[PDB]
Amino acid sequence: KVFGRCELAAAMKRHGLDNYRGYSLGNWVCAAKFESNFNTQATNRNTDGSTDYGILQINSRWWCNDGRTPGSRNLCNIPCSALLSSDITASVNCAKKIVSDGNGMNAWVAWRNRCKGTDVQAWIRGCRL
Ligand SMILES: CC(=O)N[C@@H]1[C@@H](O)[C@H](O[C@@H]2O[C@H](CO)[C@@H](O[C@@H]3O[C@H](CO)[C@@H](O[C@@H]4O[C@H](CO)[C@@H](O)[C@H](O)[C@H]4NC(C)=O)[C@H](O)[C@H]3NC(C)=O)[C@H](O)[C@H]2NC(C)=O)[C@@H](CO)O[C@H]1O
Repeated sequence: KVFGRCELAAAMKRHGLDNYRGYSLGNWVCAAKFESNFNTQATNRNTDGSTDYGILQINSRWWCNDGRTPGSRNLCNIPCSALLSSDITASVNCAKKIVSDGNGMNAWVAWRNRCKGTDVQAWIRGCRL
C-alpha cells in the first residue's frame, strides 16, 4: 500500500506516535516519506547482507528476522515480512522500540539528513487530526 500524506499521519497518530519520545508527528511522516516514499512494500539491501523493510525501512541486522542475515538480532520479535503489511501496526510497534534504544530518530538515516532540523510541521499541514 502507498499511503497518502494525511492518511499516514492519522494512522500514525492513532497508533500513538505523535510526540512519542518527544518526536512530533511531522517527524514520523517526514521519515516515512524519505525512507520509503510512503510505500509499505519498500525493501532495500545493505552492503553487509542485511535488508531494510517497509514504510520505515527497519533493518534486519537488528530488528527483525528474514532468515538470511547471519548472526543478526531480532529485537522486535517478528519476521521482517510482517513489516511490509498494509496495516502499519507491526512497523509502528517496532519503531517505538528503535527510537527508545538510545539514538532517538538518528536510527533513521533519511530522517537525520533530510528531516532533522527542518520545519517538520509542514508534513501535517491541512490534515484533519
Ligand atoms: C546502506 C545503509 O546505510 N543502509 C541503511 C541502514 O543501515 C539503516 O538501518 C540502520 O542501521 C544502523 C546501523 O546498523 C542501525 O544503528 C545501530 O542501531 C543499534 C540498535 O539500536 C545501535 O546500538 C545501540 O547503540 C546504543 C548507543 O550506542 C546502545 O546504548 C544500545 O545498547 C545499542 N543497542 C544494541 C541492541 O546493542 C547502534 O549504535 C547503531 N549503529 C550505528 C552505526 O549507528 C539502525 O538501528 C538502523 N535503523 C533502522 C530504522 O533499522 C536503514 C534504516 O533507515 O536505512 C538504510 O538505508
